[PDB]
Amino acid sequence: ARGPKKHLKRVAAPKHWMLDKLTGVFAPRPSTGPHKLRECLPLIIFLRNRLKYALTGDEVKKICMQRFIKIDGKVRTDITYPAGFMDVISIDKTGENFRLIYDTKGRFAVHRITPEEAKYKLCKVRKIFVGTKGIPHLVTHDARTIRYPDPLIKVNDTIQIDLETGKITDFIKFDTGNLCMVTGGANLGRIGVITNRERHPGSFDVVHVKDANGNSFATRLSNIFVIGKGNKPWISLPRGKGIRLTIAEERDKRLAAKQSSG
Amino acid sequence: IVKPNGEKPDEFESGISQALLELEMNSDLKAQLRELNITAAKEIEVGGGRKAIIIFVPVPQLKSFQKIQVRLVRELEKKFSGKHVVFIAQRRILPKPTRKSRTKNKQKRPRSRTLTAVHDAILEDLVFPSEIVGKRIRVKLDGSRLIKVHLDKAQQNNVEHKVETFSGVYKKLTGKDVNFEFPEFQ
Amino acid sequence: GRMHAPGKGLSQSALPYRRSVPTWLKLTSDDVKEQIYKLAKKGLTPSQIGVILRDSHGVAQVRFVTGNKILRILKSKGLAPDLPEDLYHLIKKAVAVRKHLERNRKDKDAKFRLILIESRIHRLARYYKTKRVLPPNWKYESSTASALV
Amino acid sequence: VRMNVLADALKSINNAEKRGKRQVLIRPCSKVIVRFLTVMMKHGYIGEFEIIDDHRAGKIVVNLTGRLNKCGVISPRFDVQLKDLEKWQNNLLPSRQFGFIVLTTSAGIMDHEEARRKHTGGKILGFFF
Amino acid sequence: ADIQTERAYQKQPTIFQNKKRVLLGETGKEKLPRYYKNIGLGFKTPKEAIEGTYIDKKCPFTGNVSIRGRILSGVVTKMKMQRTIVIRRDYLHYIRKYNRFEKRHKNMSVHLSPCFRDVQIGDIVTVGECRPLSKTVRFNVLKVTKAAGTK
RNA sequence: UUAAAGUUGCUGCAGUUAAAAAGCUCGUAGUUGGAUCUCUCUCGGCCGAAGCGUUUACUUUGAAAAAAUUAGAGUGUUCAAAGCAGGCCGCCUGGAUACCGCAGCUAGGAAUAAUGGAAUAGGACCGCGGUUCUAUUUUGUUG
Repeated sequence: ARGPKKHLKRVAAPKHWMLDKLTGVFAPRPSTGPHKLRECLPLIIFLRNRLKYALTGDEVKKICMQRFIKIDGKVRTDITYPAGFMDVISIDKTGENFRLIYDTKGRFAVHRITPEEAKYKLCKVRKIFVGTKGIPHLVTHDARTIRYPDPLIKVNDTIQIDLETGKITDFIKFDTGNLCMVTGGANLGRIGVITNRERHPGSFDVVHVKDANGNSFATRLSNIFVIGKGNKPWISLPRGKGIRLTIAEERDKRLAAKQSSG
Repeated sequence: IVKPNGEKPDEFESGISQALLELEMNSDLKAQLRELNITAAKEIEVGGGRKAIIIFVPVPQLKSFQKIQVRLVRELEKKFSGKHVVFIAQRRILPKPTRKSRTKNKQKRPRSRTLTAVHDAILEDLVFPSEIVGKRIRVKLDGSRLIKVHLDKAQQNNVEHKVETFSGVYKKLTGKDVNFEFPEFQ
Repeated sequence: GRMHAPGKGLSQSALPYRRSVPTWLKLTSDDVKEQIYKLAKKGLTPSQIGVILRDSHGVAQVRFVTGNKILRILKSKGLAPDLPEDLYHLIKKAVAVRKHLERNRKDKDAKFRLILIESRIHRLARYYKTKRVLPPNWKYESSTASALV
Repeated sequence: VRMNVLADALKSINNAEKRGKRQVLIRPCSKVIVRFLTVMMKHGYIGEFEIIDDHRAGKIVVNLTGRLNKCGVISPRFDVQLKDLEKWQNNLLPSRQFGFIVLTTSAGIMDHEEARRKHTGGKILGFFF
Repeated sequence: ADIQTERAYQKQPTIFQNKKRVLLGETGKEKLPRYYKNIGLGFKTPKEAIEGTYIDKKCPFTGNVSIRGRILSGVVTKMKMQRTIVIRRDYLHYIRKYNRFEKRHKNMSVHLSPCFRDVQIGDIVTVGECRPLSKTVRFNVLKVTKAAGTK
């Protein structure tokens, strides 16, 4: 290739998008933006494929160009815009607010929130540095550059951002005993309390996380997102509450449902 | 006479030193006991009622002790009645080094300080003045082991009345079951 | 069987089960070592000292008496030689076979035996150089060998 | 020369029981040999045995009860994972109701069923049925 | 000068040698302050680098190189070309049709610093990955351990 | 072209007479190799943070491993190959899971197999002394 690529094939698209084989040869290639190509949900696959407000890709454009969808408080008319983890989608015409939160199976969930909860979001801390004339600067997982933060905030922490002003209202440090969600790997979508962190200098750290039912797993430190302080999350949680059911337990829980029906 | 490393003598290992004290200046062994000293004593119940005394002595003095052991045991059994006297050298066992150890194993452990090596020397020290001419280990259906030790007939009438005591000492010193036989010839 | 021969003989020594010195031998360890030093100064190898002691003084084994071996005793006193005795006797035989071989050029069989002997020499030299007994630069010269002997 | 003394131990026992003998002498003794013999004995295949000391590599006298069809060694000591044991026992054992493969694992020398109970692999020493 | 055997004056760029202080400083002693860093992955800087006077820019402790990547180990095979050595790595490759192994080896050229003196070709060396230092050199010696025949 | 072919044989073939052991011995690389040996010093509020135990091979575990395909769960395409849909009278519900050599990373085990640890004692552990460089606490601060 002599330059950057502009297409995406449907079998090469991220599996959690849940795209079928026989609709087309191509998939929406996400625009460049705050979230990565393989860790985002474009607006077309959310308005058309998940919410079914539109039947074709031309109808998504007609909804978008009417300026109905706000991503974290700003109107986006791009139909392949890379929305991602912890983002807030607001449709004012129907009065709906959604937050992009992984479910236990590793896929983005349709998680509706209240108008009050849509006024803030939680952001991980990626980089801290000092810029010209000694001004501290943050860089988050949302590609947000926030200057003059508290000196107690360090890398791998979580901050709360008010979407109207874009300023930090509170923060949670990274330490054992704090709630977290896994945002990658094989435990994606799982919620649990940090119990240990083993350090491997010159390589990747490992964090051990225990569920509410007593199941323990481990992840790389880059795949951990601190949610709340202690056992209490700072955001509303999806239906599964982060607990991964086994296939036998899931089978029994599904079979018990149809017996209830009658 | 008693010089333990812990410096803690009590009612029964003091009695052994008390008994040796008279012999020291009242026996023909005048200069053959002045420079020697024991390091421990004990009393053990064997044979359903009998009692046996084990006296622990330093290793460097072992041959000096057993050069006069026949007379010492003969003359030490007259004070206390119906008890067999056994002299054992005080040997140390260094634990086998592992993949998770402290930095106390700085230099290689000598095979003289091996568990099996000290168990095979405790037996020789226990069976004196007789010598071991054979050794057999029977492994039985349940998996347990029994040691069969052949002793010389030269001291047969001298030691054969102590064979039931020898097993009683060895079972607590080592933890093993041993029987003693007297074979025919070499 | 034999290294360089097709023989399969079995003759050897059989040590007794008794590791203990018998009562009729009254020689103390220090007196046993004194004879070792005495016979070491008459140009006797350790294996010669052993047979002399066995045949004359009733010393079956010195490891059983003094708790050490003859070569270790000699080395501790400083009476061990430069080359080990087994390698010394192999080089002596190589010089004899090679000395016979200039007056006898048509002796094709001594030429075979010399090859076997020098192979055995190289085997022992390799073993001793791995053990840091000989310096690493030691090399057996077929012509300079007489200087070692 | 003599390599793999356990092979000689197991070939001597197999050859004697073909002749209907009641006792076999094994030399030299070794602790691998003793552990293998104990594993065979606890399953009822040989019976009580006894070690003779020589101030050397001792020897063993083994009583034979006529219940042994075959005992053999595998050379070299292949590494066996717990997922590759079924193929080995299909290849080596005469039936799924009797016969044993003897392995050495970090928990000890055992047979293929104790290894499954303990959830561990190892190196294959041999087999007997 | 032993230190100045090349056509260009050899110095540590971080160090300034022309601080005109006082006549007494000239009278007292002329010993340059030396730049040394802590190449750190648990490794320790040898004292021959803090007290030495050699000038070499590809040394890890007193030069401009960074240690990141892979930490490996090998056996010194040859010391012939200037200031770099050739080591050997031996490994077993698994052939799965026969369920067996075979011996293979790799020859790897590494840079040897003057702080590691009295090193012979039999001994184990730990090496750390760095940037390309020449056409066929990417590793640098970080620790020297004597061979079996240790004195 | 695969099986049949245990007629390419690692599992698993043959070499006295059917095809076949070098005339014989030495010898380097390669391959193989006899017994033997039963976790802790400082810190943060009885535990963790930090050192390794000689080093490995081996075994179990963990995380990291594109989708499609393959194995496999659910689902009357009218059945099936398929597909990822669908079901109830606006609601309910899926789009699982397994496998993924070798090499690299991680944490338990210590049988088997290599490897080292004191023999001009330049040995371990304890208290003792001397030579040199040197810590920048203390003289409310500054020399």
